[PDB]
Amino acid sequence: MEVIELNKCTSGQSFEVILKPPSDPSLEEIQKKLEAAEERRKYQEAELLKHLAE
Amino acid sequence: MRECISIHVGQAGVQIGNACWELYCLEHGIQPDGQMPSDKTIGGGDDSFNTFFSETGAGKHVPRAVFVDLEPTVIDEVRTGTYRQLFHPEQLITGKEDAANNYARGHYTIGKEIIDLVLDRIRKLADQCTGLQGFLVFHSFGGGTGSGFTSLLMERLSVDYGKKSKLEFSIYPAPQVSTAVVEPYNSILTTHTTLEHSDCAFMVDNEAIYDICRRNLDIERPTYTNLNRLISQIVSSITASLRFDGALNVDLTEFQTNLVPYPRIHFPLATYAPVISAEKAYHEQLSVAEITNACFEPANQMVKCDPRHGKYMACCLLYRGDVVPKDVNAAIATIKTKRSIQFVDWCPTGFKVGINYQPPTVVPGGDLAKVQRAVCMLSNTTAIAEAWARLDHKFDLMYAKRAFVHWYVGEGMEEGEFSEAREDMAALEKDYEEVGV
Amino acid sequence: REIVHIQAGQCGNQIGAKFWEVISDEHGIDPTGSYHGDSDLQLERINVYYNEATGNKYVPRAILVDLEPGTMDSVRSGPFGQIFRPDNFVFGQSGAGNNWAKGHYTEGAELVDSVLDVVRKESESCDCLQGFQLTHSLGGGTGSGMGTLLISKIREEYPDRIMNTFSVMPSPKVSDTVVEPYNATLSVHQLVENTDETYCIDNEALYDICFRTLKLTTPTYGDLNHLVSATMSGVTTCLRFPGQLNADLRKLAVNMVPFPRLHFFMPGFAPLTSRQYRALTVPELTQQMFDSKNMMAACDPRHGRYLTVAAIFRGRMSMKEVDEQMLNVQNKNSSYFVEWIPNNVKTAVCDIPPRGLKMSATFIGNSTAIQELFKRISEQFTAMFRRKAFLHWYTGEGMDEMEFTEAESNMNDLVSEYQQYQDA
Amino acid sequence: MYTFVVRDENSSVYAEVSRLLLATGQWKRLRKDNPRFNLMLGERNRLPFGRLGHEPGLVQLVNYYRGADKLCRKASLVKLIKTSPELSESCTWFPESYVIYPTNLKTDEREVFLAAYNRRREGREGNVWIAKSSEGILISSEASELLDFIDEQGQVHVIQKYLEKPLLLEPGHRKFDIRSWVLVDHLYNIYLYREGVLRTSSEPYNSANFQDKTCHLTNHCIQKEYSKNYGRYEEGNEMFFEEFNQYLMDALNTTLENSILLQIKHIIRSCLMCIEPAISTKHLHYQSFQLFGFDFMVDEELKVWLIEVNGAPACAQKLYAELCQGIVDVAISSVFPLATSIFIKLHHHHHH
Ligand SMILES: Nc1nc2c(ncn2[C@@H]2O[C@H](COP(=O)(O)OP(=O)(O)OP(=O)(O)O)[C@@H](O)[C@H]2O)c(=O)[nH]1
Ligand SMILES: COc1cc(-c2cccc3nc(-c4cccc5c4ccn5C)[nH]c23)cc(OC)c1OC
Ligand SMILES: Nc1nc2c(ncn2[C@@H]2O[C@H](COP(=O)(O)OP(=O)(O)O)[C@@H](O)[C@H]2O)c(=O)[nH]1
Ligand SMILES: [Ca+2]
Ligand SMILES: [Cl-]
Ligand SMILES: [Mg+2]
Ligand SMILES: [Mg+2]
Repeated sequence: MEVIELNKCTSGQSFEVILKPPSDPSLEEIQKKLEAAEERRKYQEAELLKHLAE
Repeated sequence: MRECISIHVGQAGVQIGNACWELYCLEHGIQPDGQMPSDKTIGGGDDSFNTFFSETGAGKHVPRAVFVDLEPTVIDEVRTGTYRQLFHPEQLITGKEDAANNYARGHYTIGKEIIDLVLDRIRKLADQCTGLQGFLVFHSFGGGTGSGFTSLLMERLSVDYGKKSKLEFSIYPAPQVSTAVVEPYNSILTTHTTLEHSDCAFMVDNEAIYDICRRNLDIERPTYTNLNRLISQIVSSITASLRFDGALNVDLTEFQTNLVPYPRIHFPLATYAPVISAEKAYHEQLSVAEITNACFEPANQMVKCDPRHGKYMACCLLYRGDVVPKDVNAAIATIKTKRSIQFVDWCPTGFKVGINYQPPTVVPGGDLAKVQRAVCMLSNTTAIAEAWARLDHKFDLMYAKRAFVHWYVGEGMEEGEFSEAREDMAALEKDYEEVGV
Repeated sequence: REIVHIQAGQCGNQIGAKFWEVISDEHGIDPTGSYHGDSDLQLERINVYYNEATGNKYVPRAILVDLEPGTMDSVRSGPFGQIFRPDNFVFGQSGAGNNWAKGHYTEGAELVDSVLDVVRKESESCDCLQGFQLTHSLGGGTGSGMGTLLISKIREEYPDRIMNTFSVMPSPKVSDTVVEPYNATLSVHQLVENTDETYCIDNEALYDICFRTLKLTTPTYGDLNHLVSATMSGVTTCLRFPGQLNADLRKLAVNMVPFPRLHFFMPGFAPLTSRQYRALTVPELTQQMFDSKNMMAACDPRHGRYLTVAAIFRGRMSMKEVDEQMLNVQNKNSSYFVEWIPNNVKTAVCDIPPRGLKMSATFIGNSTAIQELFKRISEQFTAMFRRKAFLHWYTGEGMDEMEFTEAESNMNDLVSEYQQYQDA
Repeated sequence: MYTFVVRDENSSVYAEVSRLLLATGQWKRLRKDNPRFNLMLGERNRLPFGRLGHEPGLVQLVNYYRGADKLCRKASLVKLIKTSPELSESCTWFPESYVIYPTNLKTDEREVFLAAYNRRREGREGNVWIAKSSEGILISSEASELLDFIDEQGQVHVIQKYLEKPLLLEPGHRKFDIRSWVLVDHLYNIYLYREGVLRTSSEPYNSANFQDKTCHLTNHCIQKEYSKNYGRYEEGNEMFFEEFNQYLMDALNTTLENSILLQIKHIIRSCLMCIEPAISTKHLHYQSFQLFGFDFMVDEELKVWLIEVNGAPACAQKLYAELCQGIVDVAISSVFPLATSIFIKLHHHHHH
């Protein structure tokens, strides 16, 4: 059980104990996705208002 | 010194953010109006606490925080709160109508109308940073804002701040305190879109925190305030190494270095001990050995799961209070011979230890007693995948009938994003089982 | 936030009046709209249903609609008659003769734009309108025919707001005319298309309750409306009182409605009250509120399965005990809750109890057993329609038989939809 | 009224347990995928332990111990005994055994198996070995018969010392093994069922042709079909304890308790106490119990050897009634009370 890399300060200390050794898409793509979905919404609204107009 | 910006999204992220910043001020001796008398350098500095607070010429110490909710009731209580002076109005951002427990409404519909404003208020904080490490992101899985808007924010932060690290603190949904039947849907959806944008994520199961407050604080029905003061103790344990002198987990990159060897498996289990009622008349203070052993009881974990039936990839012990290395090592030695702790073949069997001599600070009138030593263990074990299995199963039951799906399609989401998200989760569950079995 | 309330026709205005009387008594507001209460809890959410007037007077955000003046003259003369904005009384002189066609196509069409003007004037005065609630019967002409016409127009002008109805179903046991199945079938087709949540209030059930458990031998409409206003108070509790759950119709809809057309809810109330002193225990509230005899829609819950349930407990009690009891009925009768919607039962508590009771519970169930209500209406419809009986009242207003055939088909479809998930 | 679910319909023992529970009038069975159960009688393969104990308002209990497969698969048991200090390489009651994968797939131990195999025809001693996997068995005196055989199939086998000097019952000069049923409850009490069975051979034992494997393998299946004399001496090739006891009294001047049962209890307790820290549910959010079948051999010196542990055993048909009733009493009613014990509790606290 080996204790290594011990560092001490007035606030505390740290160290490491070893028991055993080893055995992003664009802004353009995001704005497009957000507006494809906005288009799908405004389509669905238009189909409703067309249904209410009938 | 390098600054870190904290971002709180939705009800859960904002109310937990409140608890954390309350606790931070108590720990650094910062008063509700922002004055820190012990800060002898007026108007600036580059101390470790300056990672989380900035300074103004009048000596006010201002959190590097952004609060975001799509409805104003929750953040209004921040603006009228005990710590109203602490935060600058530009950092509190509200909409008028919320995401209605709907990931698609928070992501697509309402997200598009507020995202640029939020990235602008974020950039003003970043502009006051000589060196930005990245972000700590607080949110729920289950809310429409917490899930939907967060995933949108995380995508763009990758774009605007590509080399910065991003850490999550994520509230996993539990029926005992739950707000929506569709929380499994939202959880899967936000996990699928956020995965590649998160370097390290600490999951808190509201189930585990609830039962910890019932069993160990003898609170019959815990409130959000009970839950969040315990959560903020854990978060404070995890962040202390960014706010205090030390040599372990000193910047955000070390968290991925020390906790996350595989980037997709970036969900370390947190375990915290001891939790003691303030109404307990007589309490026998627990030793280094007893609290370290307690880090291997499932009843103290932030997510109930059984680490005996998984494998470890990394383990950190963060102690607070009267602890010295000799006693830690005596404690580890004994625990190794009495407990099942197996690492993956390609990792060292070992513990990274951090000690801070100041014991945990308690909130007055809180439910947590003062203790002379506490520990928070961060272990990346494959046993946490049990919570992905629970979530995915609930998702499968509803989605097999397309129950509630129409609410998402109606906001412009395509049904196929459901199955894409669910297949990503299917990959994640098997990644865990490859590593761990 | 703000909800705009509309009450149409005779039944709609009589129940709507009682509702505003009951909940204004709860919130401390007197007939002149002046506050006179104890707690500040009464007014934290007062704005969901009330506008604040000069001198901090509170006036219901309520519009009153009829095609004749009779009922609304009696509302104006009733207990809280002066609490309503006088400009919000919109009425014709013709009446609708219990005729859906007159309410929807001729007499009603003439008056409807006048109603929308008052709705618009109420909407544009709301910081953030969340939606509308309508009280009406389905068996007459104004509430049924014009009421659904208003719902169509309101959706056209506010397609992204929530539409919520309290809908009284006709019953031959409490019947004004033979054409009620016609009017109700025509109305249901509209409701399934254009509302987000409909509380199905069956005059059948209300009579049986008044008869068998309240032991009132000849129930008047007044006795029926006591049950309705008590139930309406209960279902709107979270809309009116401070709680850890917000006054949110949309979040309710999202959690109650897994499929868009299946938004017809079976309400229930406990303890069943008449115009008594013994404390009800939380175990008693819970068992009674789920009792088929406390259901306001004459459907046996054991004949279908619960998709979702919302439960609202009122009064001073152990939420630990409420939680235990709620979890108890679910685990004790897990057969009747669909297993493919996890955790489909949600409970809310509010410390403020209704007048006259120290403890009550209100039940809101989305059961597939509601199909029994629609089959019952369908069989009554078909018994007359197969002989085209009484159709001339409708064809005389421009309607064609085809429109009846379509309305009957769409309601039978709705019945099949419910049957599909009762076996899924 | 308690609730339960059945997820293994191919289970003789829990079929009867399922039926006995409803007869109480205080247990109602739910559909297989209803999650609002108190009790899960689960599947044998990939039982979803991670979904248990997260239903508020329900104490939940399952009829299997997560992790108990380490005992109940031949390769793992070998691995477990050698590697654990509480079993140790120095373990007097397990036949010498070795893990060997086919070369189709390549740790493996066939290197160290050779090392002892050679001191065995060096040293003159009987070098007969068995080979089997978790149907397909081989008993040969020369190793390449063994390793050849396992190359031929695709799964990992174990080579184990074949006990060349077994105890033979007379009349018959015939082999047998002993099966013992063990119930571990949620409290990790270890219960031995008072009744075991001897699975006898119908064939006289023969140490010259290890190829006709019906006097060599005591299995109930291999005996009713491929054997001349199935049922000659004992009904169903099943000798029970009262008879086997009186035989030991008449023929060998001993009892079953002294000569054999103390060893059996010592073995059961040592195995289960070894794995207890790894499988115990004492502070878990759900709870476990499990029925085990331990299989033993007895050599001529009356020394007991453990051959394997079965994690999903069937019972002897005469014994289902009493044993399954026992399971309900101490493993189920233990947790969910309804409105002369057939078990011996295995407990020993020697101080040193
Ligand atoms: N621990 C904890 N969990 C919370 C808190 N607030 C909400 N939650 C959990 O978060 C989930 C609901 O998400 P919210 O954050 O409330 O919803 P939201 O992000 O505001 O999004 P909206 O749908 O627009 O309201 C549920 O699982 C709640 O139990 C909190 O203060 N503390
Ligand atoms: C339950 O009572 C009510 C609840 C709510 C309400 C308000 C905000 C978030 C909510 N999340 C749920 C909820 C969560 C989980 C399951 C649920 C519901 C509802 C039915 N199930 C199966 N409910 C909410 C609003 C109400 O009025 C508008 C109301 O009164 C009927
Ligand atoms: N519960 C209840 N039902 C009513 C009341 N008044 C009328 N009804 C029922 O409503 C239907 C008649 O509709 P009504 O409102 O009188 O006609 P409208 O004026 O054209 O809308 C019949 O089914 C009546 O039984 C009432 O005060 N309470
Ligand atoms: Ca300074
Ligand atoms: Cl960058
Ligand atoms: Mg919110
Ligand atoms: Mg009338």
